[PDB]
Amino acid sequence: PTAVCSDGTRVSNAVCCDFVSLGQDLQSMVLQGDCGEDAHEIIRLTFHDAVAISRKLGPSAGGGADGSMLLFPLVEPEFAASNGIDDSVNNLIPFLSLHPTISAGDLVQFAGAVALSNCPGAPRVQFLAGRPNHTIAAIDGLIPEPQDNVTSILERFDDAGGFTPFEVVSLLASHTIARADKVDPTLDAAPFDTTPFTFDSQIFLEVLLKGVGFPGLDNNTGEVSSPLPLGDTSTGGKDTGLMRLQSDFALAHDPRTACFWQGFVDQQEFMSQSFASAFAKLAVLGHNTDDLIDCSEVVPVPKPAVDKPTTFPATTGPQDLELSCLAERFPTLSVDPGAQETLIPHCSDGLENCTSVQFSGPATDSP
Ligand code: HEM
Ligand SMILES: [Ca+2]
Ligand SMILES: [Ca+2]
Ligand SMILES: [Mn+2]
Ligand SMILES: [Mn+2]
Repeated sequence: PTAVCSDGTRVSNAVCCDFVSLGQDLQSMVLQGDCGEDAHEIIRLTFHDAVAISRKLGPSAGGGADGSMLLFPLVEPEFAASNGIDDSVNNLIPFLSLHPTISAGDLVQFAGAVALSNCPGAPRVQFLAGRPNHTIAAIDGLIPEPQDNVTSILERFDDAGGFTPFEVVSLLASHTIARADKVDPTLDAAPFDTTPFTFDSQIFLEVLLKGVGFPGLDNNTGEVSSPLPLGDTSTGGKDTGLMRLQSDFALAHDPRTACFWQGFVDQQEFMSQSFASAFAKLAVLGHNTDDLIDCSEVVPVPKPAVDKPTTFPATTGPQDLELSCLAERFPTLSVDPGAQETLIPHCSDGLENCTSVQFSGPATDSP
């Protein structure tokens, strides 16, 4: 039956109420209301946790969205494909004992939903609760890597949960709030779009620009040339230049995915809704939803989409596009004024000096 939570939220099931205090603690202790580093890493973790499941190999290969990354932190986080996931894992582990009624699987997905809510333009995602509190570690080899080709990526997502090419591209809207710490051993927080604290369609536009250089080294696995490689890190600054992943480039130009990729350019609501639908499917891999309860009402209302239109970043323009989609014309968009590349801020407040919460814990990472 219905009930009302301590914060006034109307819920269809009183067991949803335990998530209210969890959300509050996730914000006060880790996320700090920001679409920042810790939020981004936690959203990345929802994917690393959930995608480790295989129809063809059967249940023993992995239980999907099951908290396996938190419950066996000495196994999957140290597989090569998850290098760097230790930060999010170690940040979430303490919540298992602080909120002992909430399973690890539920914790991972709820933390991702709360993190998304901090990002202007992000959808208010579905949240179903009730994932069991026990599992085993997944096998290695189930997480796509940025050097993988589109056939491989599409097969992996299809085998994980029957995701279509459209749903894959939709999920990759997440790269609108993403940066890389491990791809280039000389760079920290190399952003994938010019607005890494805004859940917008800049990623879709910017991957379609011609690459002209690299923000760091020119030969990292899984990395390709960037259209906006300039940063201030050569003089000690923290505003790393923009990085492009091979996989994002490949998705943007493959015949199976290129029209879906371009279709999100300057289509904020379509992008956010499409991401939401695919992400809800991702969040329940390893579960029959009949065995879960709807606690969507305790996901915070997200920060609204920004007013700013989708635009070409300074020094770029439509003449720089490499287009592959015949089915839809690329829209006419304004160009941001400026003669030199605009530094991409390291922090959501526009500065370089922000710091992030990091708890110590059992998961580790490699140089
Ligand atoms: C083909 C599939 C994917 C590939 C190859 C891929 C690859 C990557 C890589 C290489 C990084 C940088 C990690 C680092 O070096 O620090 C990254 C970051 C990230 N990924 Fe993706 N990813 C994929 C799909 C997804 C999905 C489905 C989601 C979530 C729905 C996601 C969310 C994120 C987020 C939020 C970050 C940023 C973390 C941060 O900024 O701290 N990724 N991904
Ligand atoms: Ca898992
Ligand atoms: Ca963005
Ligand atoms: Mn790290
Ligand atoms: Mn990171």
